[PDB]
Amino acid sequence: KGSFRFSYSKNETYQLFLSYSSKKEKMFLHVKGEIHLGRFVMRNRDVVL
Amino acid sequence: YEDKINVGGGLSGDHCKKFGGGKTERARKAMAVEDIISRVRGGSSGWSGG
Ligand SMILES: *[C@@H]1O[C@H](CO)[C@@H](O)[C@H](O)[C@H]1NC(C)=O
Repeated sequence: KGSFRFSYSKNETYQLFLSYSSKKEKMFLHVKGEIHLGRFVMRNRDVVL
Repeated sequence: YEDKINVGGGLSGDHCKKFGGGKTERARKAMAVEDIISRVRGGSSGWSGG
């Protein structure tokens, strides 16, 4: 009389997680003003110094 | 099997796999540029300019 018994059990659990994020913001607001008063025209020729 | 000589034998295997995959990607971009310029030749230095 002889009895042979054998068993086996195995589990290999893997897990992976990956994330990525990026945010950007840019602003270039500007303003300008010109308050004019008067204009003149200098004579080109026949002028005194 | 046995015959009255006995021969013994027995086997039982079990295998199992569980795989998983998931990916997610989201992008959101918004750009707005607004410029308003008004040229007025009304004839007011300071008050007309304002
Ligand atoms: C193996 O062990 C891991 C860790 O506890 C478990 O998450 C997994 O479910 C096990 N395998 C089985 C088939 O249950």
